[PDB]
Amino acid sequence: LTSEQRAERERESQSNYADHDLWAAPAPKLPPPSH
Amino acid sequence: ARVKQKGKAGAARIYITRNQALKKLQLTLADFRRICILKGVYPREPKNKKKANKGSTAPVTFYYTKDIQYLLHEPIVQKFREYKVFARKLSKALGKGELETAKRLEARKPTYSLDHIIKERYPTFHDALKDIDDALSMLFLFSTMPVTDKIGAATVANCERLCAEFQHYVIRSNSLRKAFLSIKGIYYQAEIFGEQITWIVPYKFAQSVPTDVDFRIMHTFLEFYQALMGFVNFKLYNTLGLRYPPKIDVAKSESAAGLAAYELENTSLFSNFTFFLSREVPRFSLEFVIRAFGGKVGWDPILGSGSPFSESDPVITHHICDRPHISQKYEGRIYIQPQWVYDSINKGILERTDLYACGATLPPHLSPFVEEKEAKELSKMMMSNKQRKLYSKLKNENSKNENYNNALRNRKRDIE
Amino acid sequence: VKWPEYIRLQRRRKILNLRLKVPPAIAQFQKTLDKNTATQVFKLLNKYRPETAAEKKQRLVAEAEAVANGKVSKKPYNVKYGLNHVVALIEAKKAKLVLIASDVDPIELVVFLPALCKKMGVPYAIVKNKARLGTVIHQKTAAVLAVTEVREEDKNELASIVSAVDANFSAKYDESRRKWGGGI
Amino acid sequence: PEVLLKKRKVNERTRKERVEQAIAKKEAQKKNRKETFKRAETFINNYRQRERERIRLNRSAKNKGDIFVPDETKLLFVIRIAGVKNMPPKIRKVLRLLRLSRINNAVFVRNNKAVAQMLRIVEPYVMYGIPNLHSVRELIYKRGFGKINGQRIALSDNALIEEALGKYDVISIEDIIHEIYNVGSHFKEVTKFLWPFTLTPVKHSLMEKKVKHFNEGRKAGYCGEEINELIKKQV
RNA sequence: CAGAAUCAUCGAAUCUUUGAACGCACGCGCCUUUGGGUUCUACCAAAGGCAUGCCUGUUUGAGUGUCAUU
RNA sequence: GGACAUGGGUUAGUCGAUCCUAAGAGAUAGGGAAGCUCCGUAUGAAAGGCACGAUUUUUCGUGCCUAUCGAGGG
Repeated sequence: LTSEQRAERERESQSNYADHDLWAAPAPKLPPPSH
Repeated sequence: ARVKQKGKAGAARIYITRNQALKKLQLTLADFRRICILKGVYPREPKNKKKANKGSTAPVTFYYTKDIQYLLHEPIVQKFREYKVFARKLSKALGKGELETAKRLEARKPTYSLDHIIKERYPTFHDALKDIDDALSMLFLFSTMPVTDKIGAATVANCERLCAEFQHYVIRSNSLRKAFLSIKGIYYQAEIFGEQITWIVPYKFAQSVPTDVDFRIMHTFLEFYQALMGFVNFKLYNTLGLRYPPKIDVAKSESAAGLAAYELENTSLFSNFTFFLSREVPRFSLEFVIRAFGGKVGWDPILGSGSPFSESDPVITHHICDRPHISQKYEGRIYIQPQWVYDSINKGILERTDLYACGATLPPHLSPFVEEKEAKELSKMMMSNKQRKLYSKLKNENSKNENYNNALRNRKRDIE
Repeated sequence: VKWPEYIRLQRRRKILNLRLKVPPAIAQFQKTLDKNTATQVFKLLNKYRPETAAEKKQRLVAEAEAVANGKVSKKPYNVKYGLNHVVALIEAKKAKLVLIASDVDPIELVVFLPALCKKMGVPYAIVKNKARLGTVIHQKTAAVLAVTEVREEDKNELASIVSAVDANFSAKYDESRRKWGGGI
Repeated sequence: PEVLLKKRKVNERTRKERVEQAIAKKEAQKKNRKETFKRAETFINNYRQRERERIRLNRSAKNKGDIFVPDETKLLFVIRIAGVKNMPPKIRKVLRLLRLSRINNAVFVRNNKAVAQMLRIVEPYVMYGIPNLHSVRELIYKRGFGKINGQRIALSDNALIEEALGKYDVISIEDIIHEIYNVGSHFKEVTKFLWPFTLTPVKHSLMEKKVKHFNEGRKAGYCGEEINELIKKQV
């Protein structure tokens, strides 16, 4: 890849924010509600 | 067979101390906590302590051996060492003066993704919705904190991005149910997919850091939750048909536009109502709460651009304002206090405006989440394990407060 | 404190060098360039560092794409390193200043260098440690560096340094280089 | 189905003992890092800077009594990038006149002929630009500090703002930002009350904690709206 | 005696305990994962592992070995 | 018949071995030897683990202690 494609592909990297869906140890005992 | 030795099975075998768990995994304490934070790991107190400690007595934290052996094969543990490798190579480059291999190394710094952590920790979406309340409280808390050396700026940007997208979701889904107020902040409460979600929003304020919180821990939790938020919101938007992540306009966002930057390309309690936001109120909380119930919302331009209304438009049904003085008071925009809105939210009923009007006494707020001698002396002595103490603990603090607050009503009527 | 067999080996060897009657040719490699001139020497040298294998490629791709689409230079100026390459340069009198690593492991390599550089009249100095000379050229270690030719902009700086090495290294010592070292 | 969370296994007794020992060891180190040497080179460098600075003042004041007067903003934002040891007497007073007595201090200034002139005098030491409403909002709401009775007081209560600024129709934090961005009549009083902010450069990634004299590449002079982005990174 | 073959051919496999013989000895352990039970913090089973000398590389280091850092 | 022919028979948590060492054998660290091999086992060996800690620069800091086979022992 020449200088520019590797540069623009470098920008297209470093980007991974919620692209796919995963969903196709007791409970932490949630804190008591407001009093 | 031989005489089996002491502590070769049972509670002296499964329960393994923290120091042993360190040398079994070959980790330092700080890394061990990190993999304990990321995974679901927590001490478990053995029933028989000195039995479980090879006859010792000193107080020591214990873990399940089965739990530790799971951490032995965790693939991310390697990415901890690869960063220990990376740090030394970047120190090497700066030492020799390679200000370029330093720049390329930092570009190719090792990464780990919590995708398999989330799947193995929360299998079902309902599992996530149950154990996500602290995540909402966490991320929302951080979006109003000045960026420090311990917490990077981009992490704050991740909080603000993920915080707003969730606010957009609830307004779009109309899933907001209650919104309680307190000196802690604005205790929000919604429900999604049947499960109930609750959190607390800090007052957006020029706070101070107490210089005793160990920010290292708090940094890993963000590195955990900010992974959770992306994938939880992703399913919600796909379920709602929205394209995740919603697009954000930089120019709008740098004008304090709040949710206006992002485009999403008794639910009707305030459907037929138009509200205006004056320049003294918590716009961030009020924008979210009113639009959750169909309220048409405009705000003062000094709070941010993107206001659909101006000041002069009389279509506003209620011009909310807590300022003690209103020089240019309008008509048709009956002026009430913000406590009116949350009271309407809790009750799901249009509250009375004039009692909450400007200069009026504030009504109190309600939290929406909230022979005898012989028969009492025989079981106190003629029984063994003494669960009779349950009354002395459970009933005592309930009886005293019930007696106390019942006397409040009588004493307050006397005052009147 | 029972030392390891190799800690004992390291330290006994160090003590041995300071005790024996070191020959003059090996004795000169113990009295070296001072610290102030050492950083000044390397201030210049770190201008003429040869480009790394990372830079030598990123540059050559730029020419390749220029040729691949549609399409000459000036002599590359940098520092000369390598024992055979440098030893040739002194003999060919192409070297302006030679910097000799003070602690080369088989001392046979550089033991003849001060005599040869004196013979051809090349101003030389024995800079402390090879790893300093290694980092200038992007290597683990350099037995010897040499400045052969600098741009006109820095021609004055090199001349200033050369007179310092004369005054601080060769003007000083000189006679002490002809005495058997060690024996302490 | 009841997972009782017990008390921490942390032994808060030893934790604070370690903390106190940590503080005890830290103060000794500061009291030990004393009276370092100074080379003959830095004495030169100060002199070269001082004559370089002094000549700049003469050319700036004499024959150059002209200012380009940045327009379309009544309010500017100025921060001090760096200072020179053995400060020139003129700059030493002027920086105090702008309340920038210490480095990394952030102060708002109303744009006019006079202020821009003093900024032009101290230009090589300050990075100044035009903040946007949002950038000013986070500054007050995350780093705003008050001067109540003359101590270092955080703007933690709106009651304090009303108490000290009631007679100038300033009641709340939101009143402060609206006044400052609009530069009203009480702009001078509010700016007098406001304690200067401290935008110390942030060091998060490993490369920054190691490069020497890292200041995020802060230049000196006009930066337009880049100061907004710098604030966004900084706040 | 009561697609065959006590067949040929041979590119796919199986190849018990050993033996240079290699977890340790001539029976006893450790390590990682998986399973079982009308018994589940116990017990058991199973599969896969653990010889030394050397070479390249890797990671973690030691050194009053050499030296640098206003 | 102890011959061959044809079958059957030794059941263990508690009895012994397996568990241990003695004199010595003895691998290793080393060192000899052209070499098969030899000497050496406390030897100028970096020869085994314990605890502590809101997590420490989100790169481990601080503190303590110093082989093996071989039958009377169980």
